[PDB]
This record gives sequence, C-alpha cells and structure tokens, in this order.
Amino acid sequence: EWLQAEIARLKGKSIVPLQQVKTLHDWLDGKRKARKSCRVVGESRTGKTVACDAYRYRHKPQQEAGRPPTVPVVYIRPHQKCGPKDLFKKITEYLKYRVTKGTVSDFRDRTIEVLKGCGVEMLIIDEADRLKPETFADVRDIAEDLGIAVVLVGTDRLDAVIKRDEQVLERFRAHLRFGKLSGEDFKNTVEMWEQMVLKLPVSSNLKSKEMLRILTSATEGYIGRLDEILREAAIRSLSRGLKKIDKAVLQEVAKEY
Amino acid sequence: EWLQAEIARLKGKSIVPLQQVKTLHDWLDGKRKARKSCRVVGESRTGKTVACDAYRYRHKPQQEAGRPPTVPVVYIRPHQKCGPKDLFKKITEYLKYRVTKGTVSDFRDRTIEVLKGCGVEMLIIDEADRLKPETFADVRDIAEDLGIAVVLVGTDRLDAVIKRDEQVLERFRAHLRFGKLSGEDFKNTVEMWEQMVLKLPVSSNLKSKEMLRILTSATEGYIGRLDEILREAAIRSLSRGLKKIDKAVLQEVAKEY
Amino acid sequence: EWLQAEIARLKGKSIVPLQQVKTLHDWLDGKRKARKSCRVVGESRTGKTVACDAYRYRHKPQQEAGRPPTVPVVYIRPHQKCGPKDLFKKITEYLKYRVTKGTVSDFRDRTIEVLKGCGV
DNA sequence: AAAAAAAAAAAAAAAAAAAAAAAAAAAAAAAAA
DNA sequence: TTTTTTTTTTTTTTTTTTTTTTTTTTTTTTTTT
Ligand SMILES: Nc1ncnc2c1ncn2[C@@H]1O[C@H](COP(=O)(O)OP(=O)(O)O)[C@@H](O)[C@H]1O
Ligand SMILES: Nc1ncnc2c1ncn2[C@@H]1O[C@H](COP(=O)(O)OP(=O)(O)O)[C@@H](O)[C@H]1O
Ligand SMILES: Nc1ncnc2c1ncn2[C@@H]1O[C@H](COP(=O)(O)OP(=O)(O)O)[C@@H](O)[C@H]1O
Repeated sequence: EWLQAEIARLKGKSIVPLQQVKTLHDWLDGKRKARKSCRVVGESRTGKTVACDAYRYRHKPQQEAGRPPTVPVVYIRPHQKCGPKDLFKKITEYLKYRVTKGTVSDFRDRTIEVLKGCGVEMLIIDEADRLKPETFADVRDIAEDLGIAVVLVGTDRLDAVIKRDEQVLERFRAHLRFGKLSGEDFKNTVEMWEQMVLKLPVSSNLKSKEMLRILTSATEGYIGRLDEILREAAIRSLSRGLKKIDKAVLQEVAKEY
Repeated sequence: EWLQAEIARLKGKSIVPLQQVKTLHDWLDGKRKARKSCRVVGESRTGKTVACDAYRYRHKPQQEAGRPPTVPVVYIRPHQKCGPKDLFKKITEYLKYRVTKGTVSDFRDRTIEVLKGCGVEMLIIDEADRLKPETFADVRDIAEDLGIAVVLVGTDRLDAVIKRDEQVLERFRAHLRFGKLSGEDFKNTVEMWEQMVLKLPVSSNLKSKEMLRILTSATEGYIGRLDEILREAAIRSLSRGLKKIDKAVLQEVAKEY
Repeated sequence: EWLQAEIARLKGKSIVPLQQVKTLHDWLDGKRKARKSCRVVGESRTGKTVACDAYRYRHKPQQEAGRPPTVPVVYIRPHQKCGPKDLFKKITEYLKYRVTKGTVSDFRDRTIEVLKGCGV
C-alpha cells in the first residue's frame, strides 16, 4: 500500500530552512570565531533546539590522522536539577571518552583534560533553565580557564536565574532573542513548510484567507504547533481518501487541541 | 447451600462494556498509534480506572522469541505525594527488571534503558493528581525524549496543577471527559446491569419508574455507587429468602449508605 | 609519490581465505547450532585469531527488530591476569551497556541480564 | 473609630557528597636442603 | 628439584558527618473606610 509508505514518511521529522535559523547560525559563528561566551533566549515551541542542533551537523568533528578527534562544537542537554558531577559526566560522555570512577575533583580535572585535548571551541548547552544554581560557577570557571565559548540556550527563566549572580550576568551579557511568526512571515512559512514537507498529490489551498485564519488561530506563531497540526491533518486526510488537506479536516484537528 | 455460591458471585468484582469504555479505548488506540501525549479527566466513581485496566488487558505482552518480551502498554499507579525516584522504581518493577541502587541519575538512566529495550508504546498514569509538581518535569522529559504516548488520568484537580507550568500544559492539549449517567442512558445501564452483574433468578425489572426513582435519587449518576447499591440489595434479599429484588429491601439499603 | 602509495598498501593488513579458515568456520557454525561448549588449541603465529575475527565478521549485529541489537556472537580479548570483574565488564561494554558500578555480584547479575536480552 | 481575609517568621522529609580501617587471600620467591 | 618460611603484594570488603532545599501551619496582620 502506497498510503502506508506515505503515513510512515509523514510520521518522521524533517528540517525546513528558515531565516531566523540562518540568523542564529551566523551570529553563533561570529561568536565562535571571537571565542566570546553568550546566551540565547526564546519561547517554548519556537524550534531553538532544532537550530542549535542543525548548526552542529555542519561542523561535525572529522579526524583523518592517528591523533584523537578534534571537535569544534560540543552539545549536551542536562537532566532536571543537573548538578556539577552530572554535567561533567555528560561532557565526557559526548566525546566518547571512558568516564573515570571517582570524586568530583577527579571529574573536574578529567573534563579539563578531554576539553584541552580536542578543539571544542563552542559548547552549546540546551535547557539551561534546568541547570542547578551551584553549577553555573563551574560553567564560567571553564569559560575563563580555557578560551572556549559557552552558549546558554533558555527561556525567560534563564534570564531570571542569571540575573541573580553578578559574575554570571557579566559573563553572558551579549545575547540573541527569538521571535514568533506573524503576517507575511507566517504565511510564507506555511507555504514553504508545506512545499518542503508535504508531497500530497494535490495542493492544499493554504493561501486562502480562511485556512490562514484558522491556522493562525490554532498556531499563535509557534512553529512547534504548526508542524504537528499540519502533519496530523495530512495523515488523517490521506487516511480518509483525501489527497489534499481539507478545510473540515483542519477544523477537526484544531478542535481536538 | 446454593445461596452461598450466589453470594460469593455477587461479592466478586466483574467487568462489563459501556459506551464510555469503548469511546476511551478507541481514543487511546488512536493516541497510541500516533505517539501523542493526552490526558483523561472526569469525576470520581465514574469508573475510568477500570477502563484503563481493561485496555491494558486487551494489549497483553507477547514474547514469542527468546529475547526481552515486547511490552506495548505500561500502567502505573503512584501513591500519595509521589516523587521522581519512586515513579522510576514503579516503571522498572512493572517490567520485571531488577532495581539497581544509587543516586537518582542512575534511576533515570536505567528507566530510559528498560523503556528503550521493550516496546513501551504508551505509558498510562493512574490517579495522576497524587504526583508532585516536580515529577511532571520528568514525565514530560520522557515524552519529548522517546516516542511514548504518556497518558495522565485524574480529576479536575489535575488541570489546576498542570496549568502551573506553561511547558507541561503546552505538551498536553488533548483530553477526553468522563461524566455522570442520566436519562435513557442511565435506565439502559441499570437494565443491562441487572441481567449481567446480578444473578437473581426471577423478575427484578428495574426499568419500572418506581424502582428507577429510588436508584436515581440514591445514585446521582455515579456508576460505582450504582454497582454498590445493586450488589448489596441482592445479597440482603437472598439472605431474606427472596429471589427477586423488592422495593422495601431497595429502600432499606440506601438509607444506611 | 605513487611508490609511497604502493608501499602504504603493502604495509597494510589483508585477509586471504584458506581451507584451514573455512574448516574452522564450518566447525564453529556447527557448535553454535548445537549450543555446545568446546575449545580450539593451536600454536602461536598461526593466524587462528584472525580466522576467529573473520568468523565474527560473517554474522553482523541484527538490529532489524525495533528494540535491542540482538547480536548473536560476541568476541572479547582479556588482558593478562584477567579477573572476573574485568571479564564481566568487557562482556557488558561490548554490548553497548553502561557499567553498573558495584561489587562482583552486581557485575555477575548485570552480565547475565544483558546476555539474556541479546541473542548471544 | 471598629473590622478584615493576606505577607513574614517558624518545624519534618529527602537527597547528596568522602574519607578511613581492617582483614583475607594469594602469589612469588629466597634460603635450605 | 622440592619444601619451609618469609616477604611482599594485591585484592577485597566495611563505619561516621555536613549541607541544602521544599512544604505546611499558626499567629501577626496594622490599615482602611
Ligand atoms: N526548522 C524546523 N524545521 C522543521 N520542523 C521544525 C523546525 N523547528 C521546529 N520544528 C518542529 O518543532 C519541534 C521542535 O521544537 P523544539 O525543539 O521543542 O523547540 P524548543 O526546544 O526551542 O522549545 C519539532 O517537533 C519540529 O517538528
Ligand atoms: N465497566 C464496569 N464494569 C463493572 N464495574 C464497574 C465498571 N465501571 C465502573 N465500575 C465500578 O465502579 C468502580 C470504578 O471506580 P474507579 O475505577 O475507581 O473510577 P475512579 O478512578 O474515577 O474512581 C469500581 O468499584 C467498579 O465496581
Ligand atoms: N588468513 C590470513 N590472512 C592474512 N593474514 C594472515 C592470515 N593468517 C595469518 N595472517 C598473518 O598472521 C598474523 C596473525 O597472527 P596472530 O593472529 O597473532 O596468530 P596467533 O595470535 O594465534 O599466534 C597477522 O599479522 C597476519 O598478517
């Protein structure tokens, strides 16, 4: 069944180029060449993790000689209430280096060693709100001991937590802020996203004022909502024999959430 | 004594089908196939818990091969003031895997491991109100990390707690409601209940208005209350040498409860 | 330099099929089907190590099922004076499972678990 | 001058981070036959 | 040419101390029209 193949294909995830993504990539590349630490602030379901992650694929570490890998960008997602030891362990795990059983001071020394051996000019920390207040001192300690840029990606809680300590705030003053979709930006994004993700036999008439209206009402500018809504509508539309997404199907999916 | 066997039958619990149960089962099957998080909210004594139990029994784990048995659906019942560590322990023990000792980080790692190895399509959490606010920060983390359709089940209090965090509410936007029985639905439920759950030999027509008024006034549309009343009336009537429910016995029971 | 490229090729390692190796492979397949323990005794500098490694390459890990790797054949090289802890740990690490730091009893149970989950 | 449900100032429950002894058991090995 | 005693050498297994949050329950609300 061809429909089965399309269902399986849609149930996946794909990357669709966007302007804000390119802006973030260029800004972060500038910071990486300057070795200047910074932070990034945005709302949930805006796709900032996808931008931080898509950037790292381009700069994947490649080593041809017998010497160990030289990695320029390392990327870790801390768990809830991640402490100092837990964070160091993740840095070591990402570099495919054997964790040494021992104490926290041993973890600190080992982390400095593995980071000194490789490049690791830029470190992208996601979900920085979850980071425990005790650990930020270690983060900036690393940023000062070695010339490595540190990027703290978080929401408004990141702002709130950072502004409580003077040194951390001084270290991470420069920043980039994400926005939401609206107007022509939103319409162009919907058109581009459907052309990039949907290969349905017939057009969905997305440009129509009414479809844009209901998608705006259900989306509110959050790409993390538009992607899910349109993918579910597509799977359901194809499942009922409709090659294209239809107005009633859109209304149904929007009503469920 | 034949009456003793009948009494044993009446005291033991049984499961019957209802419109709400079938609706929930179809809805949850959809959510499980699409790997989407959702929640179930309704009043107490409406029987939604038994619906979850029946759904689990339908999807029995299958282990044809010598490898780890497939476990499609997981169902956990947290106790009062439940934390993250105990939640992880319950998930681990439900899958017949030993619980290694150590800090919470090890518990998170072990839980992710055992959930990856088995199928673990959808995870259902009964009486979700008992969980602490901090436990949701890990439930949602699992939902984002792996393709599991986490399902929260509880009362109206659940929404009041979920609204405290923007991200938790953003994750769960779909829901199904359970509610009271009334009118023709209530009358049909009573008539069906007399035939299946009760083991009385003759008569006991609860369709009539006189008995319906009693059961309606005492029950208030809650299915669990109805079950209690009918079983007790039948047992007491059998003890009194009666083979059919009589209005006087029905009246006597409800004023004690 | 072309000559240096040829030299770099000659300094490499190659594998050549011999009747000795094929005999060992057929024998090992028989023993695996029979699920019977056995042993191979052979002199030094005979290449039996390479033959066993090639056998391992014949059957690659089968990830075709959705949850575990289901690797049917494992191959470990113990160090000198290999203790029980190091043995269990090598077996565990070969299957991409983290080491549950503890006592040798914990390593024993953990190794049994990962050996049951995988084909082995 | 008489009446008011809402911020500060106080007790239990979990959770995590580090030395510091003590004994057993074995394995080799040098001297002595 | 093996045996006794030494000698070392791993190897393994077990007790005490401190700090930081979260959450909930009374008294105060003086301040306010
Ligand atoms: N550039 C993109 N292309 C395609 N899908 C995207 C993109 N950005 C975000 N998404 C959708 O949004 C989700 C990722 O958003 P998320 O990483 O949760 O945002 P954040 O982590 O910044 O809160 C994915 O499920 C994906 O489908
Ligand atoms: N389909 C059913 N068949 C038999 N008994 C039921 C059914 N649904 C509910 N009940 C009765 O109602 C009670 C169910 O309440 P419960 O499952 O605890 O719901 P809740 O969790 O909302 O309180 C049980 O005691 C059971 O006897
Ligand atoms: N079938 C073979 N193909 C290629 N080289 C071989 C083969 N058999 C032996 N060799 C050579 O012999 C060496 C392998 O010997 P080795 O594995 O050390 O034997 P063992 O360890 O059993 O003494 C390699 O350096 C390799 O070049």
